[PDB]
Amino acid sequence: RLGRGIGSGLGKTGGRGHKGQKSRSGGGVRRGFEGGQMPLYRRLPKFGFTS
RNA sequence: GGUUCUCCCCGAAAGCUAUUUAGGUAGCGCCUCGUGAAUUCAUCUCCGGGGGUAGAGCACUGUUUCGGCAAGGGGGUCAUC
Ligand SMILES: [Mg+2]
Ligand SMILES: [Mg+2]
Ligand SMILES: [Mg+2]
Ligand SMILES: [Mg+2]
Ligand SMILES: [Mg+2]
Ligand SMILES: [Mg+2]
Repeated sequence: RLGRGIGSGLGKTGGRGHKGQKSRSGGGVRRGFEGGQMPLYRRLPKFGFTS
């Protein structure tokens, strides 16, 4: 139970650190986000087909 | 901007790379927990190594002063077929 006092060890930040995306309500990047670059599953080419 | 009870153990980073990126983020580095593994790792002594820095030097690349020797160049006087 985060954010329930000093003694709990997870107070005043809820384990989210300081003012990042993870600290915002509903914040955080989508799956595969590489900081702005096209992710590895897009740098590499498609191959094959499903039989 | 704010995030509410307690105790115990360990304990960071503000770096690299990349980004319509530079008060954001991802991977790695660093932290924690768990599971494995070797006289694995660290320090010292001895031994075996590649350096080319500090310093020094002026053969080389350049730079710099003085002296000697001295072509050559410039100026003047004659002559300038
Ligand atoms: Mg804490
Ligand atoms: Mg805050
Ligand atoms: Mg954060
Ligand atoms: Mg401690
Ligand atoms: Mg910003
Ligand atoms: Mg030196």
